[PDB]
Amino acid sequence: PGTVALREIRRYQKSTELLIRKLPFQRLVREIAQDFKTDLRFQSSAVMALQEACEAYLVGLFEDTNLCAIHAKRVTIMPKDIQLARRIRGERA
Amino acid sequence: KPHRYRPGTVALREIRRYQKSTELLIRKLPFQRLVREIAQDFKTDLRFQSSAVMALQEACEAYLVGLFEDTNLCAIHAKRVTIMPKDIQLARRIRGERA
Amino acid sequence: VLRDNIQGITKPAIRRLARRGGVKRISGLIYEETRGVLKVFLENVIRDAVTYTEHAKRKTVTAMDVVYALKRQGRTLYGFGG
Amino acid sequence: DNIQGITKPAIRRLARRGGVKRISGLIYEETRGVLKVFLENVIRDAVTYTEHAKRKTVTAMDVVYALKRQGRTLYGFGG
DNA sequence: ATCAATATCCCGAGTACATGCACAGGATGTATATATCTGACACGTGCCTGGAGACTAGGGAGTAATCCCCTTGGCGGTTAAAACGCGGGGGACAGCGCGTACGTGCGTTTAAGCGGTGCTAGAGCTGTCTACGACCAATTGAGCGGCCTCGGCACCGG
DNA sequence: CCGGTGCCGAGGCCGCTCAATTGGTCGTAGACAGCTCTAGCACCGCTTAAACGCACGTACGCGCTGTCCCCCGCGTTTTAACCGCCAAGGGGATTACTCCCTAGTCTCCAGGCACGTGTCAGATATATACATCCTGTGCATGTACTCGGGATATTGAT
Repeated sequence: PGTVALREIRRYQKSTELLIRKLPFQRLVREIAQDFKTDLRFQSSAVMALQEACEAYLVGLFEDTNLCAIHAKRVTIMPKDIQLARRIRGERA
Repeated sequence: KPHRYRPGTVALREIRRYQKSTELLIRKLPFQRLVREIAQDFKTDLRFQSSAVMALQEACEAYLVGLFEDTNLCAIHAKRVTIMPKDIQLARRIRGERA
Repeated sequence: VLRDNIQGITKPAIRRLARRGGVKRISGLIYEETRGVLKVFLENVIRDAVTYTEHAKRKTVTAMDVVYALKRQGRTLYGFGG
Repeated sequence: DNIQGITKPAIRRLARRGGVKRISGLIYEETRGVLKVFLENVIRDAVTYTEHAKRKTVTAMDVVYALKRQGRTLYGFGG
């Protein structure tokens, strides 16, 4: 095996849609915002912008994680790579 | 016959000695000549304040120390203790300079 | 069932995002860790987005608020206003 | 030719502050490149600020302003 | 499972430049009074965000077989480290002068105010008409099949 | 006894045969062009008024410029722990299948808060006289750097 994954890899790098389902993301955002203040209302464009920015952040994170994994002569990505990427980028330690 | 130290203990000795003091490492005159020649390569007949060149020196040293710290993390990530340029390239790319 | 909505970010969604990132193999411990990271990011934007809503004495969070919040974190977003 | 003024023991010292035990012998020639490039940007700004004030002397505040525009802030030099 | 050889820390003494305080003063912080419009408050309004219903089905959750990448272990070659001697250039002090900051005088240049008027904006329903969905016929490529030719071993000949 | 020769076994060639891929055509529908005021409104033309921006000298320090001395860099040596390569055990992430379920569509409903206007009043710009707090200058002295010698670790080799 090892080629159906590359099929996806090539497919998703061309299409430009939202890879996360909208309703769970909306529920997550509402629950996260509940703590700061109760009884909030959300503009739909605000939620869409949130989801777009989060997806872009995750894509960049996984790009750097893949670079980290390749550095150590591996193909599988593990949290040992994500922690290193976050540390050296500057969001932690 | 003469007492020889193991390869590696002098390394940690130098680490501890240098990580406590805060003097300038690079010799002042070569750094001044380098910045002068670079400036003349851009714009000739320039005058430099001594405080300006020492601030350039301190900025460069801070940059290099941070870069080498990141390089050390990269090298340890690869199950190694010696630093090779691939670690520096990886760090420089993830930080977002080179690429 | 009473389940936290962070688990609403399904495993196939994370796999899709990873595949868009260009990765061949995915270990099994990424799935719980990535969600955590996704929490932290939303803890640094909504917090700001609410504060602007405070300063305008409004009760509805608008897209301009989140765009300004993302702008100050060096993550400017295009095409959603501003 | 003055980039060679950054001698090898100086690079060793800079590495030792960072906390590394062993240094490859070919690191220096690449490391001198980074010092060559990172320094070619602040001067780009430092002279340019100098050239705005009709003056041809690089004061200690121009380098501070350049490093601030680039994202590296330093204290103690009139910042 | 310790003893020699270094390196480091601790303490004491001669020494000095930089900290901290007082002085003269000057120019910016302060008190008083006036003008006035920016923003608090109230009001209506109507956009739209939140709640629930039913139906479709793309997508997720669960299971099972498994080949592969991960990791541990072992060995050869060598690239760097530690310490010696040799050698050069960084480092520490006086003389010029050309740059930088004030001081003084001038006029060009933006702010402000008031009519004048094309001009960008919004909803109007406008109509086309690219571009998103569905179907279908082109090449590219690998997994197979038939047949022919070459080479090794057992059988018979002298 | 050894050797020619038939029989069988394997390697090489060629070719379809079939299953998976990708550009071309059909088609319909919501959304980019494009008037149409309008609308009031920013932008332009046309004036002056004041100030800051600019240039000329001119005082005055802070960068370049020349001379002795060792401290750090250069260069050599040996040797050893590490890098890199190889190999095998096995776990787990992969891939494919069926089954469940909540995303997605859209429809309907409706009350909360965005959003604009109208009113008016007090907080804030602004000018002037008052005055005192911060700042440049000068100077005593002491906390801290440096040198030297004796503790306590701190490693390596038997």
